[PDB]
Amino acid sequence: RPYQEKSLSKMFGNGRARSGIIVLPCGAGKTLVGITAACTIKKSVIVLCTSSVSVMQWRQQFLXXXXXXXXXXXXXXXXXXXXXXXXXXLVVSTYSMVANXXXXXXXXXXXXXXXXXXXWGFIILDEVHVVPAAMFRRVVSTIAAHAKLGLTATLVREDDKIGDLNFLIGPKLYEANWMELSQKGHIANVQCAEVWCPMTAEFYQEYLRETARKRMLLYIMNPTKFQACQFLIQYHERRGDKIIVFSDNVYALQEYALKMGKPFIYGSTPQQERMNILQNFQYNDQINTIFLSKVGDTSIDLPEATCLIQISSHYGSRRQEAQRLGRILRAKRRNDEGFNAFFYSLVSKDTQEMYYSTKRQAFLVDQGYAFKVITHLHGMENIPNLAYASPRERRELLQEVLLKNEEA
DNA sequence: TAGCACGCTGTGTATATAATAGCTATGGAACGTTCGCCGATGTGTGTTGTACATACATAAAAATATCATAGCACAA
Repeated sequence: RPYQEKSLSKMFGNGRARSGIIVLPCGAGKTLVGITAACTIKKSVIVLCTSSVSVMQWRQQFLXXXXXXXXXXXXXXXXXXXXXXXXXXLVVSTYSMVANXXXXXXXXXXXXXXXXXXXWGFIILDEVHVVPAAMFRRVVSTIAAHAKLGLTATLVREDDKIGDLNFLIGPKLYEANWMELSQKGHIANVQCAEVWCPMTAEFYQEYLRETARKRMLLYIMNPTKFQACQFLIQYHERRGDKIIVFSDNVYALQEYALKMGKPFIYGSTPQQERMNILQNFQYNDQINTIFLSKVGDTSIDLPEATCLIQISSHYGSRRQEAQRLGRILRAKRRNDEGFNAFFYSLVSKDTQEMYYSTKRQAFLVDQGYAFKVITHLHGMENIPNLAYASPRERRELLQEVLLKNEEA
């Protein structure tokens, strides 16, 4: 990819003594850039990752290059260990395993052999936006190499600590514009859209009488959000496109999941059921609407479903939802003549959550994506299958929300 | 006059020779029937001691957000 050689030209310029951060999309090949840099340096390279799936991907890249089984390419994890050799090495480690404090499973010595014997020379950190934390400062404080590299896709955080990475690892060298990359490769056009649904009177006065995170249980459970949600679901099913529903709250995800009758993936869920739901979403055309929480978004991103719906949200964590949204957008690439990606933000008027979703839309403006407002698409008035459209169901839902407030 | 005893009559017995008719024991082959003592040495289990792989509540980490309290500032 041209931008990858545009990033490698900086390494080809000076050669020795260099450190910086390279911003590349998730769908791009930053791991290939790490492989090329590993071929240019030829030394013990350590790749800092947070999940085993990324370790398996880096191992697959090592297989795409050459060798992995002979005593040279090592693997560090809490399950097994593998030997290494000087002058050339490729190993992937976990942040929580290298960090620690005093808990030990007779494996911290195996890491202190890679760090004690001084077999290093190249540092690779996956997702640098997570570095602003004490454990990563300890990791950097326990390592020292000749060349450092930071592979990440985003860096927008409101912790005011992203600027420290300019001296902890190095200043950002190349930031690729996702619009020009969309022109190089169709990574699904980004259509940002907020749905403005009216707010009922009872949920408005009860919403004002509530506060903190409890008023979210009155912002999400609005009947017009169920009507507009069903209208968007039936609309996308009529267009023949799969639907992914995001929710920062597990309770709302279970409510919409059970009321819509679709599979759901949330916390404390068996992994076999998660894999079954994933296979049903990949193969079965009857399941075109999945309800995914943060566990289903951080662990895996699927290239299907051009329809992304956002209902639940948390205060301040708008940039993280923009990063996950960006992961689902960049995950969809196949060079199509159309390829229209639709992001809907179900927001209710006069609520305290839309005013942060606007900050998320500001993050979506900083990336160059297109944003437009949507009050209501004509067609919901012709859907007799809408729930909570009658005053009876609205009063019953009001009583259910009041009971939910009495439980919390 | 009938059993008993005596004399008389018929039969089997052994033998060569042939005629030349049916009658039959024999060995083989095939189908249907009830039935199937103390000492020394060596094995033989079963609950269970030992043991391994996956589940699951814990520990912890890590990542973060929001009310309360002290101090400083402002008002009835």
